[PDB]
Amino acid sequence: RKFFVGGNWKMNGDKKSLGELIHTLNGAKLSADTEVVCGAPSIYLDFARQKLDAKIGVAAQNCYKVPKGAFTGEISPAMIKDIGAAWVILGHPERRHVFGESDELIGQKVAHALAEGLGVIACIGEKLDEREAGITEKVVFEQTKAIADNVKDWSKVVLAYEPVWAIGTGKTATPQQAQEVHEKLRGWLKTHVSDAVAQSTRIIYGGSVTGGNCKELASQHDVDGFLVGGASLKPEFVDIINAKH
Amino acid sequence: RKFFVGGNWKMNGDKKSLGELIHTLNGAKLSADTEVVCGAPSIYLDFARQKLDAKIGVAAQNCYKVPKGAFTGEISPAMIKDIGAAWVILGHPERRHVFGESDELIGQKVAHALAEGLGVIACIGEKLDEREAGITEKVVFEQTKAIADNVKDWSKVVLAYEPVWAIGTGKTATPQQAQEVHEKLRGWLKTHVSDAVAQSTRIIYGGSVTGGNCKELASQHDVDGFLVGGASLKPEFVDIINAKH
Repeated sequence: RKFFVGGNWKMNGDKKSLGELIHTLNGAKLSADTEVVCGAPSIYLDFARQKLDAKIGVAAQNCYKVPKGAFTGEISPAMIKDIGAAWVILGHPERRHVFGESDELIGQKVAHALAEGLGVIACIGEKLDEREAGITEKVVFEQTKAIADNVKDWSKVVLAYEPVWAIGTGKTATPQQAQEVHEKLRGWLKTHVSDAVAQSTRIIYGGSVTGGNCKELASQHDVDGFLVGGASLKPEFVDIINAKH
Repeated sequence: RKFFVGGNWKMNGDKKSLGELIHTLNGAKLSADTEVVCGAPSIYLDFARQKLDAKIGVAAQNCYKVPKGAFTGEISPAMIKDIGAAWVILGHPERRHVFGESDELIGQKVAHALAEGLGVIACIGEKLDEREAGITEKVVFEQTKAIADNVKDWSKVVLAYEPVWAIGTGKTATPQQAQEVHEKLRGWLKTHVSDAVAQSTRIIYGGSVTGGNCKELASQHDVDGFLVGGASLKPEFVDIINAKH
């Protein structure tokens, strides 16, 4: 399983500062063993695909569930593919809890994006109240069931565990907390899909991953990489990419 | 009061077909007395502003309420200005009824977009079961109030009445129907805001405007233009632009 780190740039940047960040990534020594994708805001998807070295992937931060139609403010897998991006992030906790996207809806978005030929970074995660109530395993199995049910070919899906209490707060999952649910997810996938899907699907972690804590998280056996938020806007994103080296 | 034709492409297009369309608009003999804007997918806004003639406005179909942050999937007024687009469409019916945007959110996004110096095409419109219950006027005044309370400067606001029973249905309002609620809107404005605002503010109609029914609606006294959807993807858009012709 090739190490995967995506940078989720969320609602950040302008053309000046993202051209500056992209020039850093392009000219930096980045490990050939790491798959790297940047999630630009939709308004700069085209410009990021035009400026980033081809070996770096571009992902869209959200997309809708049909190719075209009367849905003011949305964009589809067809437009993302037209601009030359190869990925879409779906199910992100901000889309679930701030904008109300349900499992049903993430689910049809996953199925439509895959049928259109994109890759899907599918995000699952429990809230703090659910972890303190002890039900982390039920919540996250329910969420990857809703995804897996819509997955035909797993070669294009990367699962991203992003516990909500760790997104943007500074309160990273410890390497043992991350490890435990990542091997439970791997277990879920072996019991419910197959052993072969379980062994090759990257499960990545997200939630306050920095240059200073990444190396200990990547040493864990079932952590296949990261989906980095705030630190992907920074010079230390190169160090996170290079966490196994 | 300058006649205003907005083109809302909704979630349609790709670079080849919007490229065909934009080339027609740049070539067309468009009226000197109309202000035109095109409302392009977020993913094609930079492309649409690069390629469209400078006299034609570009509008974003949605945005959020703060300038930057941890809101995966959103774009901000700062990013839209950065690209050169001068307007945003806020509170479109599809956003309210398919995507749950309440009047409190639309009201906070209007104030933010205006604080950032963009123009806003603020949308309002009743449902058919509300028209038949005899409460159009209380609905659209409720909606307009949620916007007006968040507007410190009206020179950059265009209001768009869009009865939801008329959007993409083909069931367009008669000129008499558009005119009754637009003169009601104007009067609401002169009594709850001011005479100079009411005199000044463009109130435009959308909901199945075609080149076939546009001269009759445009001859109505308080209809200052249109926000057209499906027909703005066709050569027909040029007729609607020129519609007092």
